[PDB]
Amino acid sequence: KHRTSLPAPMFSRSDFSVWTILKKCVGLELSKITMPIAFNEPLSFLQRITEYMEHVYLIHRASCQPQPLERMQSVAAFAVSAVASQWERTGKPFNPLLGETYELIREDLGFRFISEQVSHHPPISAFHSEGLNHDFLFHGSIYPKLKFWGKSVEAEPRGTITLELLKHNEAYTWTNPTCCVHNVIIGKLWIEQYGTVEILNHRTGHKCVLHFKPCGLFGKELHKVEGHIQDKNKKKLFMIYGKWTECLWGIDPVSYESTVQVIPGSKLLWRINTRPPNSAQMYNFTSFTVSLNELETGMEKTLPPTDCRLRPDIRGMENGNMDLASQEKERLEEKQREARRERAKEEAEWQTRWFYPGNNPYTGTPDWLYAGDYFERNFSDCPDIY
Amino acid sequence: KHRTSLPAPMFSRSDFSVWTILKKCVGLELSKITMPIAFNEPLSFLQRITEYMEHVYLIHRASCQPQPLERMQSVAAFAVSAVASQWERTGKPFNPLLGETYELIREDLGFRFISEQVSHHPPISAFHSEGLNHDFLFHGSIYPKLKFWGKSVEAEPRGTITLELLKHNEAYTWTNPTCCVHNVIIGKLWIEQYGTVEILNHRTGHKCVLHFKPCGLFGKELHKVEGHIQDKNKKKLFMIYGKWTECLWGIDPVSYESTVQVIPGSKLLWRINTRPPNSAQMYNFTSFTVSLNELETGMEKTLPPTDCRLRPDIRGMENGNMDLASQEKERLEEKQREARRERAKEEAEWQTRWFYPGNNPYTGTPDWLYAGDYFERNFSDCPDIY
Amino acid sequence: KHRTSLPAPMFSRSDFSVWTILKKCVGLELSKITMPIAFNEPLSFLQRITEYMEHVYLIHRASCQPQPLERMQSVAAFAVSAVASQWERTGKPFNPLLGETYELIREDLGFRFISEQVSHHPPISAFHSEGLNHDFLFHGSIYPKLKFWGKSVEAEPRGTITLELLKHNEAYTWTNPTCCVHNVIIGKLWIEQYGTVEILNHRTGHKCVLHFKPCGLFGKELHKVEGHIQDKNKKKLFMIYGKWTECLWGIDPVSYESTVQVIPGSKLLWRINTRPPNSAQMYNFTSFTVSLNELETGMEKTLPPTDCRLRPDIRGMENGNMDLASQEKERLEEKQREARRERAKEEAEWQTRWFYPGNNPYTGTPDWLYAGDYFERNFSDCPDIY
Amino acid sequence: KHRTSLPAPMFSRSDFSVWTILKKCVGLELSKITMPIAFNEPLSFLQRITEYMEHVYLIHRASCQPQPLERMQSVAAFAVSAVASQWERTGKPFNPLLGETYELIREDLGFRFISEQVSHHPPISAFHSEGLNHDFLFHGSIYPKLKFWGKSVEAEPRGTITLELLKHNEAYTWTNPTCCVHNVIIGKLWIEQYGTVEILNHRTGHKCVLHFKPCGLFGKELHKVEGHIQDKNKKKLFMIYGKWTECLWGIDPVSYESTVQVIPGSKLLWRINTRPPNSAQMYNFTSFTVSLNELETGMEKTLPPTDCRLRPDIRGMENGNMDLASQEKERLEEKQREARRERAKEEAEWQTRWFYPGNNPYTGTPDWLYAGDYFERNFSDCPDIY
Ligand SMILES: CCCCC/C=C/C/C=C/C/C=C/C/C=C/CCCC(=O)O[C@@H](COC(=O)CCCCCCCCCCCCCCCCC)COP(=O)(O)O[C@@H]1[C@H](O)[C@H](O)[C@H](OP(=O)(O)O)[C@@H](OP(=O)(O)O)[C@H]1O
Ligand SMILES: CCCCC/C=C/C/C=C/C/C=C/C/C=C/CCCC(=O)O[C@@H](COC(=O)CCCCCCCCCCCCCCCCC)COP(=O)(O)O[C@@H]1[C@H](O)[C@H](O)[C@H](OP(=O)(O)O)[C@@H](OP(=O)(O)O)[C@H]1O
Ligand SMILES: CCCCC/C=C/C/C=C/C/C=C/C/C=C/CCCC(=O)O[C@@H](COC(=O)CCCCCCCCCCCCCCCCC)COP(=O)(O)O[C@@H]1[C@H](O)[C@H](O)[C@H](OP(=O)(O)O)[C@@H](OP(=O)(O)O)[C@H]1O
Ligand SMILES: CCCCC/C=C/C/C=C/C/C=C/C/C=C/CCCC(=O)O[C@@H](COC(=O)CCCCCCCCCCCCCCCCC)COP(=O)(O)O[C@@H]1[C@H](O)[C@H](O)[C@H](OP(=O)(O)O)[C@@H](OP(=O)(O)O)[C@H]1O
Repeated sequence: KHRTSLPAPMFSRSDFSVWTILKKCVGLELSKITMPIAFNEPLSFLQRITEYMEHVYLIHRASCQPQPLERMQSVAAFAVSAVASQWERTGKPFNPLLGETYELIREDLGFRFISEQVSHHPPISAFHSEGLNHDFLFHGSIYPKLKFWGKSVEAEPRGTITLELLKHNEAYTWTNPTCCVHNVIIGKLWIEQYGTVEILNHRTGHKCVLHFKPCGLFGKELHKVEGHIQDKNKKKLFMIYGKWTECLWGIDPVSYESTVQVIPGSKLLWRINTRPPNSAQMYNFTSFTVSLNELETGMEKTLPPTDCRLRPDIRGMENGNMDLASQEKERLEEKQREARRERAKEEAEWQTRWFYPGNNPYTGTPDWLYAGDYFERNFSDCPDIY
Repeated sequence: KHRTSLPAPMFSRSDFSVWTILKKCVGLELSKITMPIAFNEPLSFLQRITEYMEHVYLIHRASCQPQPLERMQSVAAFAVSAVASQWERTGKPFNPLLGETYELIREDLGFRFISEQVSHHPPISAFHSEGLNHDFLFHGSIYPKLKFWGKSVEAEPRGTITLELLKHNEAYTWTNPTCCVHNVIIGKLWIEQYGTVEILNHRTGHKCVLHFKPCGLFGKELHKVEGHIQDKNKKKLFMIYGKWTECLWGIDPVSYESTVQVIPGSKLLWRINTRPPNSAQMYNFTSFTVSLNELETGMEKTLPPTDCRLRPDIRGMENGNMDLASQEKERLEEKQREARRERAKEEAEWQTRWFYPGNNPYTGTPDWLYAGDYFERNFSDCPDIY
Repeated sequence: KHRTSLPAPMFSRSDFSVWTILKKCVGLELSKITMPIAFNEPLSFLQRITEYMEHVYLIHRASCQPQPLERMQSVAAFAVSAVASQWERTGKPFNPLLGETYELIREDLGFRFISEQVSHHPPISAFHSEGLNHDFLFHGSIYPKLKFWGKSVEAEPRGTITLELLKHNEAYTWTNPTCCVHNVIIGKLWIEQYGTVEILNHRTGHKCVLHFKPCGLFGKELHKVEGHIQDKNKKKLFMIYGKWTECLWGIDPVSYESTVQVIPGSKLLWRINTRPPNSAQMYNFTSFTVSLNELETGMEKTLPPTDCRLRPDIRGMENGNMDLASQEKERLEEKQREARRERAKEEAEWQTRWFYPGNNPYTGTPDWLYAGDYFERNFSDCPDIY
Repeated sequence: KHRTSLPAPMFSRSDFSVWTILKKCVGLELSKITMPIAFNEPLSFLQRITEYMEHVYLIHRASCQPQPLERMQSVAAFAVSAVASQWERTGKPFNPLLGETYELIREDLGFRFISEQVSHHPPISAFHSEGLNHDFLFHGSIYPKLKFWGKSVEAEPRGTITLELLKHNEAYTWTNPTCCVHNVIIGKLWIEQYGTVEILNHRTGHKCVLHFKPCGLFGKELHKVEGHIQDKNKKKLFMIYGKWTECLWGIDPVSYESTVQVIPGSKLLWRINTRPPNSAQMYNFTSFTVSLNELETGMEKTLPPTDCRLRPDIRGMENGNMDLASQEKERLEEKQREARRERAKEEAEWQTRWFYPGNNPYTGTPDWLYAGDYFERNFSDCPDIY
């Protein structure tokens, strides 16, 4: 009736994987497959998150708007502006060590920033930023899930972003879209962003939906962003459109019915900053990106021993010495693996210095909350990671 | 104030990718990176979808239940049973050629099946199956998105599954969870399934939510499935729990409050079939899997020229000759690439023989609908793919 | 005048090799680069040397010739016949373990053979064979120096071959030509032999010069052998010509002046044996090659524990199980490396069981002489290598 | 009796090589395996030969000695000095294109030099140098046969070196020893030289034998050179000893019987030049090596279009731009392969511009003789290779 077996037995009745194939078929026995330093950029991922604050003026602008509709327009413009720096940025930020931290104080911009690499398996980065004029709280946690297949590498920054406007007693939450790096095998590396972003005003019911459109057939929808701002009863109040690599516009639904085409009567929500001319000769950094890993004058007395400005492999790549930056990275990672074994032979879990596990008080999703008192600078009992 | 440049220029001011690194650093210039045949299994992905019909008795059982609650219990058991065959199945089914088809008629099981490889970039497989006693319609489309990173390969079978119970004038829709293949680099290849499945009864409002739990820390939640069946007003009517590698149980919410632990008063929704003893020596096939690629007596007169039973590379691997199966696969793929160029130089799009693009009439999601009249067997104007 | 420096410093002022390039540029860190078992053949190199005895009838023929001229004709035919088995033999014999031995007794052919793997760094194989009728002694040592570049792999069997004709009180010495394996990268693997061989009769002054011609432009000289036999005063007495893959002819210098063209009046010195029809399905073995690794009935009681008939990885490949033959080879080599470390931590040199270092008593070249008393079979104090 | 077959058929009855294994087992299909530019040095092999003239003062010294014994002492010192520059030189000179040339005129040293890359398959470099005071002719041809196995790469500079002392009407011929580059896989790259060199005075019968000793067990014979100068009747007249990385001494055989130990009464034949302090930061070049690829002021009017000072890939590496030097090398080689195809489709052989095939008039060995009239600079009808 129906056959019960295959004509011949399996060609190889052995447990075979990649490492087994390389050992038996070719002569290569492998001991480690890691990320070569060439694909990196002189930048910690903790500092990559700090680039969200480049457009902090949109938070200042949202904090001084009277009504919730105009605040969401600036909150949506800020969330879109946070991903704009990825354009032509094909270098991968360094995977930060467990216990790594980064602080940034900018009096001229009205915020102080603190981030900590809170986990390694999986890599989790918790960040907190508060306004220096009692205006906003900006915090969250990022698990960057990298996925690769074909010609492209997807990077999904999983985690909840939280923006708390103090002077209005409200909070916004959303998630960043997926970043895609094409032509990683052959061709010119180029960046794309797609996904759906939903910003929720947790005391007014306002919700802003943003569709980062993937480039369709032949790429006619490249970088296009289209969305809307609805109220609590799903009534659309505002139409949003543009490109995250250029500008973001807004218009009322009445005029909506009546190479970004710009409808008359629309108002600008955000426009991308022009990059400095030395950007391409600088890993495509922005002006705000170069200031991130700068060791300020007299900063040796205030920084904790876990600030990535002290990290040598990033500093070595920044100075152009790949030879020792590759060896320092290998030295730092072996020390991190070595420190893990000792923490396992004594059955002791790793302690986070500045953030603690908890639930986001607006969505219930597990999050990494800021514990406070980082800037009183009690920097004993810190990890020795460098 | 803040520095405006990096101390040294970029180490390499050249557009570098993987192919460039291999060419300049090592001596290897590459022309093609494809999937080696060793990781494959003597099975088309069109036939991999046909394994959903192994537990068609659960559809027969659901079709003869009077009330919608008991039908959803068998529909949920059927959807869970469709993924059960993945256990210890670490071989990859062949990527079917554009225009490839597969039919399966089983009078003893009460269904006839037809699938067609409707696209190649991206790979899309449309399938349709109807009951031989005017009882059920089972169709859908699958885009298997493979994603790899670290030690594991994720496979997300994107697409909407549709089950139409004719004698009850209702339809169910859901999506299959993500399959994960661990230890693809080194170690023992093993399978896991996680995600959230939602089955929707489109005329009663009944919704069954199923959580394929990922194995947590140390793997205490391995293969566990937990869910519930709620009515139109989100009132939970039934509690579901078990393992997709063993059995699936059900219980009412009253007794719920009052190594699968089995609560007294629960009833079995589904139990996995035992595999034949020659399974491990058979690419871990089930009894239903071996019958898929069998060329029946006299089948040469009814099959179309695009049925994967006629496909030579699968047949060569099935007979144990990797040498010609690898060459036949390379021959078939070059012919498919060659056929694409001619279709491009004449500016002619590819025509699908048995399925057509459309919208699913229950969710509005773009789908691939069955056009009918496959089994009248008018097999001229078919593609020449072998 | 003349510049004293280069315009720019070195691109990389680091000590870089192959292992460093793979680690820094690609993600691969290597721990071992060895010979994959696919290129091997079910045959120890100790048994590869035993194939010299396939044409022992030419030694029997030389031993029963009255005059030294006709004996050199058969000694030259024997030396040429020893390399004839390489034709279409592109599999590499197993690198024998330190202390490995191989014996072959053939009463029907009139010789008993013994070989021992006397060194590993470098690999040296010493062999001795004596006639069972007090007629000849045949011994020597082989260091196979493998050299690779481009498309081909050269194999130079360094070492002095010694043939002692007892009933004539004379000895012959010579060296085998270089074997070349073409198209090891891409194309069809094929064998070639080139070099100059000089056979010296140590009590008559007779010298036979043989030129294994390399295939010239377009390969018109493929496999051609041309030489002569001169007396003590360099007077040429005999002309030799033919192909080592077919036949070897001889003619006097008078008729020489007056697709092997065969001059009338020439006489055949040697003709190659026809291979059995199952040769190509047998790693291109000869009939004499298959009998080498055969475990005779009752041979378990006479063999030493170091005879490669007991070697499991060769036996596993011979039975068609590459899976365990590759693992047994890896197991045997680790044990050999492990045994070397213990011999180093106790500052003890390795002892050879059956051969001892010495000088060849006919050329003064360092050689490996046979110590005798192998066939009294005192097989305690043998190495444990398997 | 003796078995006639193997228990199981061959594991793979397919023609398999390296390229086939990589394609079937791994996913890599290769199209070209070449030498990566990292292992190179800013230096053509034609210029590598010119470094023989660094110690031309030893030829001047030999030309002004009255007796043949003292001339051979300086000829032997010159031949040893020609290989001394290899110490710590682990970079490979560029493989020169077919038709490439290099000239060097040094009035202050008393010679003009000309070399031409006379072949490509195999690579052959013919060089000629004559004294500017009618004193010496120095010419020859070099086929550098590179052979690799294990941890080391051997380089045998095959070819006959010829030194003609005009004012004494005699000629010397010899061959350079084999160069070995250890630890090319892992470890520190270091250089060794071994072999036997025989210098023959073709009108006096004087012969100087030089043994470049390979480093023995633990390397106690590293770089040691030991030899002697015998007359026509093999009577040893002079004893030579030292290291080719330091100094070379000489002593009469009487005092010979009666960390280089220096016997009292010995006289210095040659001492190595000290390298400039910037040598290690200069690919370990000597002072004479940097002047080789220098484009002199006004040299644009006298050089032929085939002088490697005009070669761009060497110039690009010399300026520190590996990016375009690798692309220029790939561009130059494709043009050379392209030029070969056209020369084949018209059935036209390649013409050598300045050297012609012939026999060395002192040994009869096939050589490449200098045709003269290079320095009349009739540089039309030259190849277009750049
Ligand atoms: C343009 C980019 C292509 C190269 C991909 C770049 C590959 C990544 C390169 C990594 C560096 C060196 C590789 C060394 C690793 C050895 C493993 C080789 C695996 C293979 O390498 O990796 C893939 C791309 O997926 C990757 O990520 C695979 C990542 C796997 C990493 C190791 C994991 C184990 C290997 C396989 C996993 C087995 C588990 C699967 C089980 C799942 C079900 C249970 C080949 O792709 P695929 O299977 O989809 O093959 C198409 C197809 O053959 C089609 O038919 C097109 O045909 P068509 O368009 O001509 O019509 C083609 O097009 P094309 O190559 O001409 O461009 C081409 O795309
Ligand atoms: C157990 C499996 C590990 C091997 C991964 C297996 C890798 C796949 C093997 C393919 C076959 C041969 C590879 C040939 C291809 C050459 C490219 C090499 C890329 C690399 O190979 O691929 C990865 C795994 O992601 C892969 O898929 C990468 C796929 C990329 C394919 C080619 C695409 C271009 C290459 C990079 C893309 C650059 C674009 C990125 C841009 C994104 C932002 C804009 C290394 O991983 P990673 O970056 O996360 O490195 C950790 C880390 O170093 C950690 O620190 C742990 O440290 P720790 O646990 O010791 O604490 C470690 O652990 P471990 O290795 O000891 O196990 C280890 O996991
Ligand atoms: C047909 C076979 C070619 C492939 C060789 C096959 C290479 C072996 C394959 C091994 C498996 C995978 C390789 C992975 C190892 C990475 C190292 C890559 C080194 C390279 O791979 O290895 C060679 C062949 O020498 C080998 O053995 C090298 C063995 C080295 C092994 C590792 C040792 C370190 C690497 C270099 C040593 C550096 C030390 C040198 C110092 C000496 C002086 C002090 C390329 O050859 P080469 O330098 O002579 O390059 C010509 C040339 O470029 C010409 O110009 C023709 O040009 P043309 O005829 O077109 O006119 C071309 O012809 P073609 O390739 O089109 O056929 C082609 O032959
Ligand atoms: C230190 C350097 C070792 C790595 C060699 C470096 C290898 C070159 C690396 C190239 C770059 C990447 C390789 C990719 C190419 C794939 C082919 C792999 C072939 C293999 O790779 O290449 C060799 C070294 O010969 C090479 O040149 C081979 C060049 C071949 C190139 C491609 C040609 C086809 C491949 C094989 C040719 C088949 C034809 C043979 C036929 C001849 C007879 C008719 C392994 O050596 P081998 O056979 O002698 O193996 C010993 C042994 O296993 C011993 O037993 C020691 O044992 P023990 O000392 O522990 O006692 C060990 O010692 P160790 O490795 O621990 O150091 C170790 O040396």
